[PDB]
Amino acid sequence: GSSITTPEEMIEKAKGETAYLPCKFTLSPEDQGPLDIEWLISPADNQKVDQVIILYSGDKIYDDYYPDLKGRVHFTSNDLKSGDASINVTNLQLSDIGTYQCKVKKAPGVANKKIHLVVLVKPSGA
Repeated sequence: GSSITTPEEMIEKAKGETAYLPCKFTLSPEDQGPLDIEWLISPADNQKVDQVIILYSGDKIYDDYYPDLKGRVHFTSNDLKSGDASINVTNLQLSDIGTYQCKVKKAPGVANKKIHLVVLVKPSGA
């Protein structure tokens, strides 16, 4: 019933650099529910596991408003209503490491895909 491109994913970027996370949800006359996007992160290095950091609901893109990863996990899509729910992480870092879950909620089709953020070693940057 649902349709999502690149579900399970792994992204590796240099610390301090922005890590792009692509999410493309399919559109259909059926998807009459409000457009929604969600991102959970589980830091392998940190004690944290599965926590909300960036979301997009009610036309409000949440990332900077969200304490978790505020100011970084920014949707590169300036027109998410086009099916693009992608968010990139600004100013990467070692603690940013951790599995990411991209879930686009749009009735009657909830989209969910995996994105693992891996940070390569490089100068501070953060």
